[PDB]
Amino acid sequence: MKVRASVKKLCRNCKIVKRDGVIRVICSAEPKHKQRQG
Amino acid sequence: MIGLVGKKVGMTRIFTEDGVSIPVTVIEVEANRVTQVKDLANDGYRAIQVTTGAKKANRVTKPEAGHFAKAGVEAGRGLWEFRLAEGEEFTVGQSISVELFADVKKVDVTGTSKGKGFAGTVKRWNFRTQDATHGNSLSHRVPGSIGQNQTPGKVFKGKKMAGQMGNERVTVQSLDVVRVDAERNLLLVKGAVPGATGSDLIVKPAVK
Amino acid sequence: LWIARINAAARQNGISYSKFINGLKKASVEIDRKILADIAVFDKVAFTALVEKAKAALA
Amino acid sequence: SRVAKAPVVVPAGVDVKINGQVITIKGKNGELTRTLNDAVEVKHADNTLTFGPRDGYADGWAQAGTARALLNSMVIGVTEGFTKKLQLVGVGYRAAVKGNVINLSLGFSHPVDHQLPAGITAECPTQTEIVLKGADKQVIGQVAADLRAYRRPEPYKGKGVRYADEVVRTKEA
Amino acid sequence: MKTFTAKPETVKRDWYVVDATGKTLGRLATELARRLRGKHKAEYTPHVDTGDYIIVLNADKVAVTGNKRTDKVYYHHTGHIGGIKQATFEEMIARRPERVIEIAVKGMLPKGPLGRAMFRKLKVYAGNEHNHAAQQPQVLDI
RNA sequence: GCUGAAAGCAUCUAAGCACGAAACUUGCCCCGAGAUGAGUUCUCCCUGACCCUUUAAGGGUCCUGAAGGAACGUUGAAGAC
RNA sequence: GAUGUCGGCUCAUCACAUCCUGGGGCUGAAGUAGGUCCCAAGGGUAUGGCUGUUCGCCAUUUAAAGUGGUACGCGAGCUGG
RNA sequence: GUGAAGAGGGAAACAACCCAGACCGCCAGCUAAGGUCCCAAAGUCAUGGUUAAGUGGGAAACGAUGUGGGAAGGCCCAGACAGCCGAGUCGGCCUGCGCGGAAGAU
Repeated sequence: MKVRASVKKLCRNCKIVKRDGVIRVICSAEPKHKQRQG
Repeated sequence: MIGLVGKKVGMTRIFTEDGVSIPVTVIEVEANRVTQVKDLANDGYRAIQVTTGAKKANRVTKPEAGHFAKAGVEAGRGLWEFRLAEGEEFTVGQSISVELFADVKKVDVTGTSKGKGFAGTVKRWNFRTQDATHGNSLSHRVPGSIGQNQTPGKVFKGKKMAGQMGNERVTVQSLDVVRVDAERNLLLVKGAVPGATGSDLIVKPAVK
Repeated sequence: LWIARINAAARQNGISYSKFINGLKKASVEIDRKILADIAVFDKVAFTALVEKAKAALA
Repeated sequence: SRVAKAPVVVPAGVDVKINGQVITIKGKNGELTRTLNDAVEVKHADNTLTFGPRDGYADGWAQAGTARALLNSMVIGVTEGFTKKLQLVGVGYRAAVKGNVINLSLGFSHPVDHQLPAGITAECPTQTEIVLKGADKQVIGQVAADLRAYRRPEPYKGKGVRYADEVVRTKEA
Repeated sequence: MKTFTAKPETVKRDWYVVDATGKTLGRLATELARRLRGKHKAEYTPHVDTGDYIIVLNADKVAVTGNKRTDKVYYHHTGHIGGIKQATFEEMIARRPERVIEIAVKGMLPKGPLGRAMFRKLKVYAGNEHNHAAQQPQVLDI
């Protein structure tokens, strides 16, 4: 997982979610696209 | 479950038929007599009180005599208590003997340790000694520094220093039961236990 | 001390200190806090009468 | 909203009882009870249930949608039921069922046993299949996930416990 | 004449009983402190005690707003180096329910011998049964 | 991770439910009611006459001296005292 | 009209930007071994040759030989190169 | 301008900041700066709105379907957007309050 202060959509299969006060990116095609804001 | 109260007799060895020596401690465990049963409605917890030994009649005060006479037993040299588990019951006046430990493997033993008086840091806390030569000035077995400086400017609570050593309560755990003899009132355990010759011991089944 | 005692006395009759004093001002009474506290402790019927006059003025 | 604005029909032979915020549904396949959030109103007219928001609450419609979905699932479960299928891939991997315990050999040095909860039934047609039958969607899903978690599928060959209709990707070293 | 002053040898006091089910902690504690000190009598005197005795029932059922059931932290220190310790509101309610109201009220009283004496007139119970019926307390709705 | 809407799809979360570490609370050992919020249980001992005054948790005269403790002596694998 | 100072010895205590042991995500991760990031402060974290040396180089060990604050901790505690 | 050579009230404690210049006595009244749930004197005041972070009660470039208000655009029962019939949907601009970035030694 990538811990960054700038979280973006990298391809067309990514989605942005808000879980427990944290913004995350989840991808259903590439495991490398998983991001977490922190 | 419950335990018993005994006296320390000494130490010896047992030889085995295959060529081994086992160092054992000999404990004399006479019969223990129930003096009071404490329950949950009147006291708040479940326990029994027991006595053992003998004591001369001219040294027994009237309150103690009345306490013994209510139960109906003769006087001993003390009173001890043991907490009860769920499903254990005893009755006033009953006697308990060493054969309770017939099928037990390991025990825990509690006693009072030998006294040493005032002791230093080398003996009490294993501090290291400074040099004996090379120019030392009156500081060989002394402790050294005990703090830092203006910050914090005090000595922390719990610092290791000199004082009284020994003469306190000690438990030892998980000792093998080498032998139980009922016709003689003897329990032989393997190893060593705290105290001196002629002291009171408490023996319980192992908790671990 | 006087002000605290007056507040306690008035809240038992059903008003607060600030409103009580405003009502006395609008009714043109000129008794001071020392006398008011003395009366509140030693004579209660008169204090009820004063509270009633203040309430009438405010109404 | 758009989901809560469709009533749920109760097929013949299903009994519904409403008491305050507690709802009970009974039928041929069994019994199911629930307690709803304190923001919804449920009304039963002749053959359908309808859900709506109460007054004074700021999130009535979302709660209504959730409740509608839950009751629809209960209605289907109390009559027809639910099924799950599991598959095993590998060499030396197998499963068996006795009573309410599933014994799995999955390449470990010790046996693995799993004890089913109340209300779920299991069976094995072949040594390398499991079928679960039940009436509660959440519990059936939880049991399936639990069984999966023992030895998850891997990305170099695919060995492990997987779902029936799951696609597992692979890559090369 | 001089201003009136109360005398501890002749002061009246009364017994009250209160229930704390579903009530806000601070908004109950204020009233408790006020009536313990005696700010509700015209005989109020700063250097004398003029308050009442109060019994509190159902202390394991007070209420807090927001996320305070899990996020309010109580701290203390043991006197030994490194001995800082903490607990949460849930843990306090699970172990020692009365300590909660007791701390809340204690923080709201004067500091000194007289405040310590005032604190002694507070009885807090975790259940719904007291054993002080020989004093005949009156029901107080706060 | 399961079920699930706001957002007819999807979603571990907003309503509900399950796992998860030598860190946290316990379980093991030692101290501990001056815990002035000074706690509980069992046993033992004391059952006489009068005066005064400013009248009360008052002062005094004769008879009586329990349970127990302390002091002294011979001492201890207890101890600077 | 005075707050003794470099290294060494004896004795310590705190933070986490974690050296070892514990729990996880990604990998250009087949296995054994690795690379990078997240959580985690309970315990444990070398003996010698040279030099006044802290450092440093060297020889042989260890699961590992952590980086910093405390008057560059500590001379009414020692030494005096 | 103040302190030095100036006391009194407020800012928790705080020469130089805000209010204000002490001849002596009073158990009288009105106000300034600042305040009115308890420590601690005085509104648990009245009306209309916002925040869910204990933000209020520490801090940036940058990132995000958090949530209020305003003015215009494209498509829409000549059946639109998402999925396999029936009421709306899509993308920008201006503005109010919040979230992340955010690690230290008794």
